[PDB]
Amino acid sequence: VDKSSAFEYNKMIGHGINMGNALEAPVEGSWGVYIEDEYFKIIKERGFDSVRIPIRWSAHISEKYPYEIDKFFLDRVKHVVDVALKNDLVVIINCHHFEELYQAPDKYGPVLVEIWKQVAQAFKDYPDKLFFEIFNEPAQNLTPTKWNELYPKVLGEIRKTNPSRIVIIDVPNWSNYSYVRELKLVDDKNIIVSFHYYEPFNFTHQGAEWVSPTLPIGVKWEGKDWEVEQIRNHFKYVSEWAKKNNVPIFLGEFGAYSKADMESRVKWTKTVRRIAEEFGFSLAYWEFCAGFGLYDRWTKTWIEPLTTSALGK
Repeated sequence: VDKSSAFEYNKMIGHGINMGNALEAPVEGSWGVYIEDEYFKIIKERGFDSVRIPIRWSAHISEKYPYEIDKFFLDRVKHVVDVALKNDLVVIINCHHFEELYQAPDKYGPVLVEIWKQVAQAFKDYPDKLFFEIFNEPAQNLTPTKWNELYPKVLGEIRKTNPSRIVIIDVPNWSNYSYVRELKLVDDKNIIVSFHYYEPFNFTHQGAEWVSPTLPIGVKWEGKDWEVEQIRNHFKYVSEWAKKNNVPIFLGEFGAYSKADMESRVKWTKTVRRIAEEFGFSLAYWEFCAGFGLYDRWTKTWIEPLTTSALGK
């Protein structure tokens, strides 16, 4: 029973949840969400194993080299992580929503390296229950190629201070399932690869005003043999590649937006969980409250059976 370390750490992610629309906003709360300590207890009591925390480090750094992080902000992230670990959740912190890196990777890649030099340094003595994730959803000008060039440089820096901490490596092109074969891996034993699933996109993002063009509402997802096979076909592809490259998978985001009808969301969400499970992917639902939310902040109650769809109990 010599098992791969990466793979055992990936099992610890289990069924997770994203803490969305909070620290990846310009300023925390400016989008409608502010992380409250109680959130993590609430998440733990419902049965989730882990929480994934989007953080826009790039909005809280110095204009001049080496791009030091505003201490208040780093103190704030340290608080939030402490509170999540206090509640026995495995905790993933990333870099998220670095607009400039998407536009000019050659220039801003070195800012991400720096950012992570400081984050790896501050978190170096944290228990192994805290995982890092270099960057969320490379895309646009941060091509598969540049990502394959950038992420190892950041990895190298993190590894100076955190020699074995799990680092999660996102698939490029928005982490879409089909870009898995474009990711070039490194000889590191403590890495996990992550994709995000939102197909059919015209279903999961119906009515999303932030998509251009914005998509029509009233699009169903009905659990039909042909519908389940689309997803199974997608995942089996990710699984075959992960197996040949000896790497574990974390489905870092999946969710359907609240403008889709509830029945389809409950069905779609359940199916993705189930298929993610069958292929031994860990998973994390997007997101806790807000527009794809499982948890209703007004009533202080989970939304059901959707939450069961996402969690499986």
